[PDB]
Amino acid sequence: TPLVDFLMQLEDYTPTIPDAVTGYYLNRAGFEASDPRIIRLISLAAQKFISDIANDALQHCKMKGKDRKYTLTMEDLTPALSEYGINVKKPHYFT
Amino acid sequence: RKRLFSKELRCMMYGFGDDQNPYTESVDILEDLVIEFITEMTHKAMSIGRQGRVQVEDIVFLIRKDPRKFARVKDLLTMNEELKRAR
Amino acid sequence: NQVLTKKKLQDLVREVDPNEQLDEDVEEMLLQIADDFIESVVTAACQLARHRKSSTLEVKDVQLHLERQWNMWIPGFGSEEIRPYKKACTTEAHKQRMALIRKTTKK
Amino acid sequence: MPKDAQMMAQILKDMGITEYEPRVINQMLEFAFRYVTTILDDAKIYSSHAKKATVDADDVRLAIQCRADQSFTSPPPRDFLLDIARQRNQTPLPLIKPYSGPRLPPDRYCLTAPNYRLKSL
Amino acid sequence: VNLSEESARILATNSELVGTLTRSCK
Amino acid sequence: SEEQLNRYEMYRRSAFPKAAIKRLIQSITGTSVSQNVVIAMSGISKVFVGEVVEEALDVCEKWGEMPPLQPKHMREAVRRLKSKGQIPNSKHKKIIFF
Repeated sequence: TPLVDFLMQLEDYTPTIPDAVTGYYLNRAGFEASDPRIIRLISLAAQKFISDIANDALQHCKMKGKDRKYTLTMEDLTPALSEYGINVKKPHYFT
Repeated sequence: RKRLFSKELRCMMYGFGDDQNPYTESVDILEDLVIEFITEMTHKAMSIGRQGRVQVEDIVFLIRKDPRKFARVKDLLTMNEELKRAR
Repeated sequence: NQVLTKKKLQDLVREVDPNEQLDEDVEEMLLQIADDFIESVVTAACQLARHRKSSTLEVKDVQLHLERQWNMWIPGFGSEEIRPYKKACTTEAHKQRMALIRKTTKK
Repeated sequence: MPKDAQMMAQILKDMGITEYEPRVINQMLEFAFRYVTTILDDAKIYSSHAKKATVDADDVRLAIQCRADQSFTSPPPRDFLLDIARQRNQTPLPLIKPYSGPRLPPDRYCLTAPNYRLKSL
Repeated sequence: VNLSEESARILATNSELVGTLTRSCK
Repeated sequence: SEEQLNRYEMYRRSAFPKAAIKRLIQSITGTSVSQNVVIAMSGISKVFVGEVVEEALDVCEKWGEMPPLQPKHMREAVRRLKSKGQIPNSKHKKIIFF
């Protein structure tokens, strides 16, 4: 069982998102998470998604060439979000 | 449009297990797929990196997610550098 | 005058998992979904054709509705060579208003 | 306050909204910027499909109408909800068995299930 | 000169072996 | 054997010609590309053909048909590849949150 094998590997990884934060957002979604390994798997999936978006943004920033400190500006996050299903469109210069 | 990949694609399908004599309609589907793939990659490459220029670096970022294609690009570039050095 | 005939649909289920049946309700609903998809695609393509000031539905505007909305590329038909992709037609008024956001920010 | 945030407070005041959060006007200007730059997105796809130079008004008129079905789909109309009801409202009400305990649907429509969990080995 | 004539011999045999008859399908 | 050695010969020696893809890419950019672009773009498209034919022969082996590849196994090949995100379409603005 791939999911069971992944849970066995997880029996070591601790996610950045705490269990009370994830265990609350499952409560608004419709269930109280009894087993504290399901909370861990969902938190790890969310952490992977955020990390991938941020790393794609960092790669665009590194490609533009400035090489000392990388600022998470909207010019690097907005093309990095469109590869997934997040399409932001922020205005400028309100007349 | 005519078919610019009619004879080349029949050697490639034989290379991946199809037949020595594939069907013309199947060769046509494969040719259309290849043209669409090249066009999509070229537009994304023009958007990413230097606007209006398609470079090897942009192509490599675009293919980074898929393992089989990324490995082939790296191998071809390294082998090309080695052949230039041998010459 | 029906387009799907409950034997082509049954083989569409047999090609996925041959030990699987549909119920009468599921079969009727699948036929209804097919009919609705055909109607929507045809109406949108016809509106694009009316827009090209033409009276013939070509395959170039059944392409543009399925790609943009339904995420479908039907391969074996072929198109004309796509024109050189215009990247940014940023106008002068945007080049001078966005050159005021930076003028206040650093100076 | 720009001239379109001074007009966004007038629109909410014209409705039954007298007390709103001040973050709302910053939100209703991001929606109004995302909408016109999505209509003009589709109005540039349709100008090149008819192979014209500029974006005319008949392109924007199509781009408005061809994204009122997916971006802003509607609740069902009154002529459809009447026909669905008046065939549902014609079958009679069934009778009730005298002693059936908890009255519930069949077991494939309820949420009563053995509801397992993993052995924490 | 050796690279110029030998390049077309990898492709000339790719028109004699594969694809002798042309087929079609309903 | 004697067919595996002929098939391995066609798996390696076959390629799209560089004189046509450099004509094909430059009709999309407008000005010019480089030789190391055409070398890579001719190589990814061979992997992509090998992504379809190796998977269209999985469609044919799943159903009850033989090695000759009908277009039924080829439209199904693009359908299964697109559901795993392998076939990129830059004209469908997708949305994951609903």
